[PDB]
Amino acid sequence: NSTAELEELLMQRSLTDPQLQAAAAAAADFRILPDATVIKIGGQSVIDRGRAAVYPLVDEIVAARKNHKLLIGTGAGTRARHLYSIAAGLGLPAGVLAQLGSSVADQNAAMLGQLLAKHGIPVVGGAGLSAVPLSLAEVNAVVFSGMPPYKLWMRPAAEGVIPPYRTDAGCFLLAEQFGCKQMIFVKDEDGLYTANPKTSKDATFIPRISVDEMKAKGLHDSILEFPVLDLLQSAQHVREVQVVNGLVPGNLTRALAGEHVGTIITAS
Amino acid sequence: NSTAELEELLMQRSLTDPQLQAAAAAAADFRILPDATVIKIGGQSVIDRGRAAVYPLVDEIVAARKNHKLLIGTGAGTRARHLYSIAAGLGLPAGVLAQLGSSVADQNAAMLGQLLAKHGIPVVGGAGLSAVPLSLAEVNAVVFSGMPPYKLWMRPAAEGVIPPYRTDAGCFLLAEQFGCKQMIFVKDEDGLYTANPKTSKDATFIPRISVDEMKAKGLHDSILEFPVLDLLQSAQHVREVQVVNGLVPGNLTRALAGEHVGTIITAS
Amino acid sequence: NSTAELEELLMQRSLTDPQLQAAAAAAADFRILPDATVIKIGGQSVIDRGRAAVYPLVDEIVAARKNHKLLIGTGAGTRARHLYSIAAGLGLPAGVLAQLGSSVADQNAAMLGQLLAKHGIPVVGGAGLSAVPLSLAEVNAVVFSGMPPYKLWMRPAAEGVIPPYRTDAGCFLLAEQFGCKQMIFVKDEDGLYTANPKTSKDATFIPRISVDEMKAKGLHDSILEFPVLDLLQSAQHVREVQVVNGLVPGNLTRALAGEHVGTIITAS
Amino acid sequence: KRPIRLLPWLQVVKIGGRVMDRGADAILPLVEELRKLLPEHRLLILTGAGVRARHVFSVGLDLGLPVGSLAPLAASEAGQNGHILAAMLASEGVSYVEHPTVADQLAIHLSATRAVVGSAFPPYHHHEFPGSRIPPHRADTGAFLLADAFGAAGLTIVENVDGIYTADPNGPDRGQARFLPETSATDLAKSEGPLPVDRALLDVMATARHIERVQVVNGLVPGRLTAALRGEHVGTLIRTGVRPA
Amino acid sequence: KRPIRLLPWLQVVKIGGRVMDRGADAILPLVEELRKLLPEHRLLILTGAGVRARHVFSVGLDLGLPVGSLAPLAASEAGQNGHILAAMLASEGVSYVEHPTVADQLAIHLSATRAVVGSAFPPYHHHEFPGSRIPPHRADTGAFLLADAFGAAGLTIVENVDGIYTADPNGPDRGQARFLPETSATDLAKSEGPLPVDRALLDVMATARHIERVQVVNGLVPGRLTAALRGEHVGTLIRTGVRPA
Amino acid sequence: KRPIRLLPWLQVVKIGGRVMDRGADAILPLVEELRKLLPEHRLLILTGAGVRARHVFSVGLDLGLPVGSLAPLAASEAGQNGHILAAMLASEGVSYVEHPTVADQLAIHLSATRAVVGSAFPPYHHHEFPGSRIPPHRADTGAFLLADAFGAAGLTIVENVDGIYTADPNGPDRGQARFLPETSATDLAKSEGPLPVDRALLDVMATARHIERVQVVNGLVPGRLTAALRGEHVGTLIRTGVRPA
Ligand SMILES: Nc1ncnc2c1ncn2[C@@H]1O[C@H](COP(=O)(O)OP(=O)(O)OP(=O)(O)O)[C@@H](O)[C@H]1O
Ligand SMILES: Nc1ncnc2c1ncn2[C@@H]1O[C@H](COP(=O)(O)OP(=O)(O)OP(=O)(O)O)[C@@H](O)[C@H]1O
Ligand SMILES: Nc1ncnc2c1ncn2[C@@H]1O[C@H](COP(=O)(O)OP(=O)(O)OP(=O)(O)O)[C@@H](O)[C@H]1O
Ligand SMILES: Nc1ncnc2c1ncn2[C@@H]1O[C@H](COP(=O)(O)OP(=O)(O)OP(=O)(O)O)[C@@H](O)[C@H]1O
Ligand SMILES: Nc1ncnc2c1ncn2[C@@H]1O[C@H](COP(=O)(O)OP(=O)(O)OP(=O)(O)O)[C@@H](O)[C@H]1O
Ligand SMILES: Nc1ncnc2c1ncn2[C@@H]1O[C@H](COP(=O)(O)OP(=O)(O)OP(=O)(O)O)[C@@H](O)[C@H]1O
Ligand SMILES: [Mg+2]
Ligand SMILES: [Mg+2]
Ligand SMILES: [Mg+2]
Ligand SMILES: [Mo]
Ligand SMILES: [Mo]
Ligand SMILES: [Mo]
Ligand SMILES: [Mo]
Ligand SMILES: [Mo]
Ligand SMILES: [Mo]
Ligand SMILES: [Mo]
Ligand SMILES: [Mo]
Ligand SMILES: [Mo]
Ligand SMILES: [Mo]
Ligand SMILES: [Mo]
Ligand SMILES: [Mo]
Ligand SMILES: [Mo]
Ligand SMILES: [Mo]
Ligand SMILES: [Mo]
Ligand SMILES: [Mo]
Ligand SMILES: [Mo]
Ligand SMILES: [Mo]
Ligand SMILES: [Mo]
Ligand SMILES: [Mo]
Ligand SMILES: [Mo]
Ligand SMILES: [Mo]
Ligand SMILES: [Mo]
Ligand SMILES: [Mo]
Ligand SMILES: [Mo]
Ligand SMILES: [Mo]
Ligand SMILES: [Mo]
Ligand SMILES: [Mo]
Ligand SMILES: [Mo]
Ligand SMILES: [Mo]
Ligand SMILES: [Mo]
Ligand SMILES: [Mo]
Ligand SMILES: [Mo]
Ligand SMILES: [Mo]
Ligand SMILES: [Mo]
Ligand SMILES: [Mo]
Ligand SMILES: [Mo]
Ligand SMILES: [Mo]
Ligand SMILES: [Mo]
Ligand SMILES: [Mo]
Ligand SMILES: [Mo]
Ligand SMILES: [Mo]
Ligand SMILES: [Mo]
Ligand SMILES: [Mo]
Ligand SMILES: [Mo]
Ligand SMILES: [Mo]
Ligand SMILES: [Mo]
Ligand SMILES: [Mo]
Ligand SMILES: [Mo]
Ligand SMILES: [Mo]
Ligand SMILES: [Mo]
Ligand SMILES: [Mo]
Ligand SMILES: [Mo]
Ligand SMILES: [Mo]
Ligand SMILES: [Mo]
Ligand SMILES: [Mo]
Ligand SMILES: [Mo]
Repeated sequence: NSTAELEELLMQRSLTDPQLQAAAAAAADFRILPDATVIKIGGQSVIDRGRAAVYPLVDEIVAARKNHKLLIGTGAGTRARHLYSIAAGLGLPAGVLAQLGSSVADQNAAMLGQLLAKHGIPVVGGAGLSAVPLSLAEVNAVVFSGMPPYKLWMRPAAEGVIPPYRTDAGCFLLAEQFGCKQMIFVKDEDGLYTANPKTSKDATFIPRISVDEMKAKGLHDSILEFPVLDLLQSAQHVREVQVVNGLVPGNLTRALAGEHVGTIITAS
Repeated sequence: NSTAELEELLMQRSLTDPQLQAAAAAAADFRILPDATVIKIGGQSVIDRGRAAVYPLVDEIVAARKNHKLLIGTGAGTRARHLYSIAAGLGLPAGVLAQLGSSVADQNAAMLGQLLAKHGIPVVGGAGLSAVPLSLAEVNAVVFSGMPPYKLWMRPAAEGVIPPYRTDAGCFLLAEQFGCKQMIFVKDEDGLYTANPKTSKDATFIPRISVDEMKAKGLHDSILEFPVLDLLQSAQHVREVQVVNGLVPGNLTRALAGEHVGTIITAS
Repeated sequence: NSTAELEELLMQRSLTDPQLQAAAAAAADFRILPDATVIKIGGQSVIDRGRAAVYPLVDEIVAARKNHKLLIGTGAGTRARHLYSIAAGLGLPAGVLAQLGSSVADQNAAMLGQLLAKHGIPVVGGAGLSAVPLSLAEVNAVVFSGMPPYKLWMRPAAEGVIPPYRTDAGCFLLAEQFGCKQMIFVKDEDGLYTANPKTSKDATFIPRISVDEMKAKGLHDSILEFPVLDLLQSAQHVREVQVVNGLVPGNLTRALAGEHVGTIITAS
Repeated sequence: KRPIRLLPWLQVVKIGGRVMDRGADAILPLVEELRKLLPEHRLLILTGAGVRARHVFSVGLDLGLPVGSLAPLAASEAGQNGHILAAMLASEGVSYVEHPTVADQLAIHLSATRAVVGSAFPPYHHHEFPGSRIPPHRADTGAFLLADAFGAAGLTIVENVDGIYTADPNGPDRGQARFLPETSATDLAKSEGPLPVDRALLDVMATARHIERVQVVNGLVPGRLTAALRGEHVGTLIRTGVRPA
Repeated sequence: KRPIRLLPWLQVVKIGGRVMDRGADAILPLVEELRKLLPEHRLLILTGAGVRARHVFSVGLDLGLPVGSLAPLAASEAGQNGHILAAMLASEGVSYVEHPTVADQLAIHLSATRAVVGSAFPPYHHHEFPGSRIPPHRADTGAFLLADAFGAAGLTIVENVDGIYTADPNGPDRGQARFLPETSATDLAKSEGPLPVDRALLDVMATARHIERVQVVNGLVPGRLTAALRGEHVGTLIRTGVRPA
Repeated sequence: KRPIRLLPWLQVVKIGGRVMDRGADAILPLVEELRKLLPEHRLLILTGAGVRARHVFSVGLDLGLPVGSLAPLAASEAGQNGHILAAMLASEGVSYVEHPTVADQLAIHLSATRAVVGSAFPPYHHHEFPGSRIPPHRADTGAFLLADAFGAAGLTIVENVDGIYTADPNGPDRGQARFLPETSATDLAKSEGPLPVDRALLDVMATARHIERVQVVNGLVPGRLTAALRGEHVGTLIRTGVRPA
């Protein structure tokens, strides 16, 4: 392998050529924001619950940014489920639903950002390259809206019109693209169980599991979007994720400190 | 009152229902930028006068931001009066005039911002949520254009087509929305008088007055836009305003220090 | 001369009137960003060369911003030459080519900005008035795309359809407009020679030369866009420029320290 | 004189967010009715917000947010309803257009195509007026401000009820609710109970320059919108107080 | 070969800011003339800045601001004049369009409607050329750069005077001012006195590829614009130096 | 049921970036063919990226940049090709439109004019999927996602070769390359060699709801695009697996 070999292949073959694909894979790997952690604040699981859930997390974020650089993405939640129900009932396709869901993640980012503004933490577009706020001890964090950009170009699921890449995928891919050190999903359960804990009384807690193991037990579409598990297996930079309960005081803070709260889901 | 009572009303009634309106009024009251002061720099009264008026105020702003967080809005002035005269003479409605006036406040914000740029103070859109600049000792201030966003949706006055909500109202409402601690209008007279001091030789200075008292003496449309006095009476957060002469050296600085220069106009 | 004389002329004459033009020339001269240096990083000469050229310059920029405020503009390079060849062959005019070249300078700004993001240095639009980043020791530099804004309104050259104002002119005019203290073009040769050093074996190095002298020797369109030399002669603020080799380690750093590396080209 | 009419040939139609909330059962017949109206009128169709704005108010009020924060959050739900409605009309050449496009380029867009859809909320945003914790300038109000500023030929409000009653026809006192075929903005302004239209609508009617009447009709009954756009009396007429020059 | 014409069927009309400054007395007859021209031509109407730009120059120069600061501030006044003119033509399907729309989507917009209005200033902005403290690339120049880049069928400049004279016909030496029915850009370029057109216009004429002549006509006399758009000689013709292939 | 078709009367045409790279010799005949198609079809013309994206990949990979960085950099080259093609069609009323305009306002734009041009790349950007260092969702894929989401009447891919062969017809093993008049996405998906279409195209074909077939034709042979838009078999047909309801 050489630049020369790569540049020659890049000029002379289709991008679909295996020989080109292989030469590209040997390229150097730059991490753009290696010291940042991406956190997703759930829409239905946290922000829709209002002050009792949101205020303690705002306090944790303010405290945590003293020691940790954070990119904080928002989920969507019940208003997006309502838009999806109306639009699916009209026969609209996944790409149209995708656009509708973005608006709800943006509302949630605005609400969280307004609670954080006096603390110096902005809502931004372009979180991964928010170079200035992330370089300042006075700031050290930004808020972003967690939907991906695909919108009308969203790939549909194999069945139905609900967009399969939503705010879990949006936040995950930002962590992956920017080469961040850690990805934490903040939800309303302690982590992953052997079945949905809201519905099953004797579900058993799982502290640590691989994607293959989850699939083998049918946990593909439980506490995370199933397509995220597949993105995770293909990821170059973020090869595990942690799922924690944001309703437990200090849980986010503890996860940022390296405590093994919640569930760790590994690519392999 | 309860969340539950409120959420039930919000789902089951029109927003026009008195019972819903009352339940909403009992909600908590978050101040987004409580430590900031909003200042309006007059268009006709200050910026149109050029260097002799503007340069000393730029120096005061630079000095003041060491101790005080500032949102500095611009007025419009003679070029907006010219656009209003041309457009009113064509029979155009208030909503079209409103858009024209915004451009002039923006010109003035650009000019002021260029004098402040080397001092680290930016012109921004979204001043109230300009979290980053307002959290930095090196900055601690922003400039914004003072017109409100209503544009074609401007409510007209009872008579004529001049937009009734202009840069005094724009700046005031930003102070009110963001829960700022203080609103100072910087003009070219010492404060409010019993009649227009430019026209009446024996007008008497008024250090302090309520909106009701102003109305009773016919000072509704004197040194402030009259609709601002009505907004002030309805305000949740900013219940008084101070009007000062920006042509007097150090007057703005003194007002920020708590000196009772100029006139204080109270909601009640 | 007086404001009064100027304001009267400005109201009563055409802007083409010599008497008005002369009165305007007597106006005060404010420098907006006097402590900044504008640097152009060449497209073909540097960024197109990849890691071996770019990585050491990224390190120099990171180190240099500790002591020097920088506005770093990008060139375009081989992809713009390709677009110009395709579009010129179709008979498209200079204004259409101008728009195409901008996209390539923007790609290059994105690539450089991604390498700088973890160091706190943003890619911006509006570099000259990037008040916040330029006021912070943690930042002190921004990256911008070096094409001018003219686009479809580009004035063509006397012959052919290649836009005559490209990234050398874009960066130069930003330095001039903002009253910056220094303009450094970073290319792939040590400076100006008596002939193109890539083509002539015995070209002689020129440490210092005026624009008139360059013209008299036929160096009008050698290492800088020829129209830049003419802009330089008309400039109010930046009356000389320095051309340096960015492929020599530390050369940019040395130029910022006042070392007379490369060539200094003077307006007079 | 009163200001000139900018778009005298325009008809403005505001569709209630609560009509859109009913989903396909309400939306499909409305869409078929609008399709048949495209050759007859030059339409600006503006959507309100409906129940999702009540949810964002619930969250935002629980977080303590001021009325200027809540205004754009509600407006977003009206914009989403507009994107839904426009998608259903896309095959007829209809798209959603943004507020700046409505404000500055409506004439070219209604030359390009027969109707466009936009959000009925006005861009008051963080400059919403204080006093109530609920944003006062909502969809009915935004739609009226536009129709009147343009000097449009009409504004028709399409609701989930027959028109205005003396009490909420779906509420506690619904047995004493009597239908009002005709009313004036001033008479409505002096009553205290709930209405199917923003109270701010009555205020902008008082300062109006062109629109003399606004009809509120039931969009759940096919043909009422079509009748109202021809001036037929099929719901509640609200007289604004404006008179001919 | 010279570059191709992009929009060979386009007519470009630049309206002086000082014509707009005269208000309704000048604007209403101009609007009625433009209305009657809509079925005859495909028009890009571009407005200049006029007296408000002189005021912003007065303030900006007093604050010491450089020429690149003054350029966008003047341009804003040309944009406002364009919004005013477009509002008067809204009922005919005409709207103001922004510079990026002019530069990239004019063809679709002139398919949608018969004319659009834009700002005549070019987006030189902070990259305005240095030398003079007054921005050189102003409305006449911007309009010509566009008309020539598009390869338009013409550019007509609508002024508050009959055309170009040997001295300012409203100035100190107005008694010796003689009317020039025809002139060339090169002859004008070598004179020193004031003109009713930007001096930079003469420079962009020298590098022009398509437009062979530009007529300056009095917009205060009804019918001169209509005549000029038919090639009739009713003001001053300026020969650019371009010749047919 | 499957989702409704939004724009059932639309034809989508993707023009390969490598066709545009051939310059005037390829572009001028293509432009003349497209001009003649304007009265026949309602066209969304989408351009791919071609060789300049290979250069930006070379630089970006040498700088170590991740796949999400490379995606928008390649997309830019497809946008530039679209601006070039649109300029050549400007005199026919055709302009380039941006992605948000394609996504939300295509219906009004195709009411205003007969065709518009856009970038074929989808806005995956920094959220491009990881795995390969080369962005997987490229121009063929973006064009198909749009055509299928709109429920368009077709998508035709205009290439610099006759269609799909069993090996690269311009590569090392070109002597054993055999032409495939017809194939299915599933059969293609299981092969390993290079193709003239994105591999991701085959994946989005598997989840497609409307488009049943996509034809790949040689844009260097005049008349093949015109024939393909009439359903004539002149290149390689790719069956997506979608069947009629
Ligand atoms: N096996 C499982 N273990 C744990 N939680 C599960 C499991 N299966 C399902 N869940 C449920 O998934 C929910 C998380 O999904 P939810 O959509 O609430 O998250 P979110 O991040 O809030 O999404 P959005 O942010 O877009 O609303 C949990 O509340 C939990 O009830
Ligand atoms: N009773 C009064 N007391 C004091 N000042 C008064 C009174 N009545 C009228 N004024 C006048 O109102 C003027 C302030 O209005 P003006 O429009 O100049 O302020 P501005 O903030 O400069 O507005 P804009 O900023 O949009 O130009 C003062 O110059 C003063 O002459
Ligand atoms: N007399 C000369 N002295 C020095 N260099 C010269 C001379 N004449 C021509 N050059 C050439 O000009 C080149 C610089 O132009 P080039 O376009 O590479 O710069 P750039 O800043 O990289 O442009 P862009 O950034 O848009 O690619 C040098 O590589 C050098 O070969
Ligand atoms: N006096 C009244 N007459 C008729 N309806 C009333 C009255 N008072 C309250 N209502 C209620 O108003 C409801 C209409 O709700 P509302 O006006 O909030 O919805 P909308 O107009 O669809 O929403 P949006 O304002 O977001 O577009 C009716 O169903 C009825 O229950
Ligand atoms: N040689 C000349 N011939 C004719 N008019 C002249 C000449 N010299 C100066 N002028 C003046 O130019 C004036 C026109 O002013 P000017 O060209 O600035 O306005 P405009 O073109 O309307 O403005 P803008 O350039 O902003 O559109 C005429 O009224 C006349 O007084
Ligand atoms: N199996 C195959 N059948 C046909 N062409 C092939 C095959 N494998 C590789 N190719 C090559 O694909 C080339 C087309 O290149 P490619 O698909 O990258 O360009 P494009 O579609 O114009 O670019 P873009 O995807 O940016 O629009 C053909 O010229 C051919 O050499
Ligand atoms: Mg209602
Ligand atoms: Mg003139
Ligand atoms: Mg291909
Ligand atoms: Mo958006
Ligand atoms: Mo957005
Ligand atoms: Mo916001
Ligand atoms: Mo925001
Ligand atoms: Mo930002
Ligand atoms: Mo920004
Ligand atoms: Mo945005
Ligand atoms: Mo966005
Ligand atoms: Mo955006
Ligand atoms: Mo970005
Ligand atoms: Mo961005
Ligand atoms: Mo930022
Ligand atoms: Mo920034
Ligand atoms: Mo604006
Ligand atoms: Mo703006
Ligand atoms: Mo600015
Ligand atoms: Mo600015
Ligand atoms: Mo900003
Ligand atoms: Mo921003
Ligand atoms: Mo803006
Ligand atoms: Mo704006
Ligand atoms: Mo904006
Ligand atoms: Mo904002
Ligand atoms: Mo904003
Ligand atoms: Mo900011
Ligand atoms: Mo910033
Ligand atoms: Mo920011
Ligand atoms: Mo751009
Ligand atoms: Mo851009
Ligand atoms: Mo970027
Ligand atoms: Mo960026
Ligand atoms: Mo920025
Ligand atoms: Mo920004
Ligand atoms: Mo920013
Ligand atoms: Mo931009
Ligand atoms: Mo831009
Ligand atoms: Mo822009
Ligand atoms: Mo700016
Ligand atoms: Mo900007
Ligand atoms: Mo910035
Ligand atoms: Mo900023
Ligand atoms: Mo837009
Ligand atoms: Mo827009
Ligand atoms: Mo705007
Ligand atoms: Mo826009
Ligand atoms: Mo804007
Ligand atoms: Mo726009
Ligand atoms: Mo735009
Ligand atoms: Mo732009
Ligand atoms: Mo735009
Ligand atoms: Mo842009
Ligand atoms: Mo745009
Ligand atoms: Mo746009
Ligand atoms: Mo967007
Ligand atoms: Mo836009
Ligand atoms: Mo946006
Ligand atoms: Mo736009």
